[PDB]
Amino acid sequence: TKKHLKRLYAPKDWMLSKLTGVFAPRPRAGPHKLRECMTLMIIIRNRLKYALNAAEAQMILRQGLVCVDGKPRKDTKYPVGFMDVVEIPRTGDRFRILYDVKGRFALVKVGEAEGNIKLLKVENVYTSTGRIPVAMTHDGHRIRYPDPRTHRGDTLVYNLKEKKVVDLIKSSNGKVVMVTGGANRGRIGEIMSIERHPGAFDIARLKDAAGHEFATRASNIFVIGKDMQSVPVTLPKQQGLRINVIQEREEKLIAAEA
Amino acid sequence: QKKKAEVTVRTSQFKVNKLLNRKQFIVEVNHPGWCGTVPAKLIRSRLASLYKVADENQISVFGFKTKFGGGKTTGFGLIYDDLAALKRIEPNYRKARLGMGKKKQPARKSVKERRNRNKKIRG
Amino acid sequence: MRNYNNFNRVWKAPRRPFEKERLDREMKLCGQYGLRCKREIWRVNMTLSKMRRTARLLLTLPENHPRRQLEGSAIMRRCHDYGFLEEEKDKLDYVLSLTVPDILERRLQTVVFKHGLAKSVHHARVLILQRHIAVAKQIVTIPSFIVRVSSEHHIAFADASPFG
RNA sequence: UUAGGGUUCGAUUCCGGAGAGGGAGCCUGAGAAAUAGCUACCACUUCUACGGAGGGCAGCAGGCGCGCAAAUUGCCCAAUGUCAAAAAAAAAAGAUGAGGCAGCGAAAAGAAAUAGAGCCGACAGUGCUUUUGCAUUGUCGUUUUCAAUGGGGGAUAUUUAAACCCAUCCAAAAUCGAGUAACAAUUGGAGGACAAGUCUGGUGCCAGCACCCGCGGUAAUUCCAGCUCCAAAAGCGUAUAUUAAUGC
RNA sequence: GAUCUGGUUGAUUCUGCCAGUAGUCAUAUGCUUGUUUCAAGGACUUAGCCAUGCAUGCCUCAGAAUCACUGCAUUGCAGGAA
Repeated sequence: TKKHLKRLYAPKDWMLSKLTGVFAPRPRAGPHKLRECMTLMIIIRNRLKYALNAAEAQMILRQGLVCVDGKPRKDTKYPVGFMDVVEIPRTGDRFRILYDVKGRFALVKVGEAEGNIKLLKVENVYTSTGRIPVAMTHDGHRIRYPDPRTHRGDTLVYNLKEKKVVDLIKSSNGKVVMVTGGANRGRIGEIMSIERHPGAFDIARLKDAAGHEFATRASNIFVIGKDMQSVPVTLPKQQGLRINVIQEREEKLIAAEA
Repeated sequence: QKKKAEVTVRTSQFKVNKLLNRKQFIVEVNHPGWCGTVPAKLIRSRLASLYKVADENQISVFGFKTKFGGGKTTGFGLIYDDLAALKRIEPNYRKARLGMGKKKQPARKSVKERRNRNKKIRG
Repeated sequence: MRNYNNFNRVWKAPRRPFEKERLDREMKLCGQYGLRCKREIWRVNMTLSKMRRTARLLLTLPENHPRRQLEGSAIMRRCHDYGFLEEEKDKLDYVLSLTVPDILERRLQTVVFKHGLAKSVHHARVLILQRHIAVAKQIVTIPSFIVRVSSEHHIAFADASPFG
């Protein structure tokens, strides 16, 4: 059982430094995996800057002033992965974490009624006792009584105001879809095709807007909406389009002349 | 003599932190013609007039970084709302520069030695 | 343990140090530009060899290669800065025509003298280190500070200076 | 370390495995065949009014031994993490030789002081020249002279958990200080390889030098001294291993 | 920097090693140092033996207080040992 983590062996999507400190926090197990998560203390301290020190993050959280999933937390360490709404009511602000283009955690700011919306990808379906069907998700949530049309790897729109599931969205056909992991993170596009290799990983080919096709694993597909004009949730800072190295450098210079 | 030295204090990026009820403001200093480093007393006075605080008690500042060549300094400071909020929320050392800190705990070593001997006793 | 700070050498001694050819072309510099010791002449040599390595490697490549495109503009850009080459240069063969003096020439020690603020290079090295020079408004007391093409026209003197 | 191909190293900060004097066995626990948990044997080892009872530093310091060879029985939980019933504070601030800080530290690595300038005299080179003379550049020198600054001293202070280091300053009314700038650079070389002596004294196949080639038998460019000059420079020699040199 | 310099001979051209040569967070060692910035540091020779001290304990608003424990209170409250 591991209870310690070193800064280098920790993700640098948390944007820790080589120098200053030796350890990084190992979060308590929860909805999300160690690599894909970002621990509370990291967010509050290094990004939002409502804390300058570890101890100050305990001060805020133990007390309680912070909610995720609309539930208040007294937890110092807790995962925050993907499609999680966090709300600090003291500020009155609602963040929705996502994957920004270029592999960065996005923190995107939402209207208040969008922060009751959430999207969870389904992993398995199975029948449990009493013939009661269950969809188990990638956040470990159990949706009792899902629709009879549910399949593995589809999204379920999930009301956090009161817990239930309205209409689903499938991974079928061309639909607006975004990537999770694999270093095509936050890049958005239509499904062009879904290749099958049975007994092995199923490739899928995505085509983003303004062309430039590419390939990513089925496992890394996470649906957004029916269409780009039917999206239920906001996009991060960049729209889900990447640009060439040359153009990055060019634009960096142009703005620096101001 | 040929001049009067003055201490100029400014600020750059400001926060309102309602969670801890404090302000977080990156200070700048300039201090043209001032001899040596600027004592923190002056800075507290300038900041008082600037943010319309009636106290240098609520103003508590830590760290100052003197850039190479000439009189220059930059730093960071904290204003709090109430004086009760200050005492409670803030670290011991920061407070004790104002003289609002707590008395130091007895030496670490003597604690250890005694804390061991307490494991032996039954009452 | 647990140190994650790098160390690197910036200077190295050329092979066969008793070549009377090399000795000539050392003293010629170190006396003229007022350099402290040979270590300085070598320090610039290294950084120049480095630059010239990547430029050679880029030049090899066919046109419209990403390495060529991106990193070509960068090498050129930073020789426009510091005034090593002018803005009529683009080839990455110009970059390979750089030699040791053109570096030394743009060090603060020489730039001070050449702009008319000292009477010798030796004398301008003192003017630096007695904290009585600036490079726009920032007091620099290092003679090996390489001066931008823009900022060699704003040198002035320190505001701590009895000469200013 | 190498242009390339390669060559060689990995005890050691991160990840993985294994171990806690040598072996084996076991309990508890979700997880252990745990060793600052237990049981036994063996090699050691500490107390005892000798009836008995203990010990395991390859945890941090420290001691002995070992070898060519390696730091303080220091300060702190402020930071970074962890453990917990646990936010802080309220009379009222949990623990941590994990970890941070300082001491010691020419392994290694970055920056940089030991001077700079005007007059006079001497020397060399170039141009013009009536050969008298003039101009320019560089060097050296006197009881020559002029400014400026750090090393160092101190603080209205500041850094830090506390205190230092760095930095900023010598009044803002009020605060130090170089002229042989004694605040004085050394370690190896000058026959060849290999940058630098047509030197002077001493020694005379002795003493010694010499990686190698070779020097020394009274005429030493190499030894032992002095002066002179050279290379690198706050670093420079020597030993061993390894890589380049090697298409050996 | 894709580097061949001395040594076999009366003199010469080869083969061929030896010696010279530059690096090493690679260790030891001699001599010498006025400051700053950054650091490895009992691995190598015995995973040899160890004096002494210290190195994981922990409770709020919320599991158990009649310390014959302390204050405020006067058959009521708050701290609070182990």
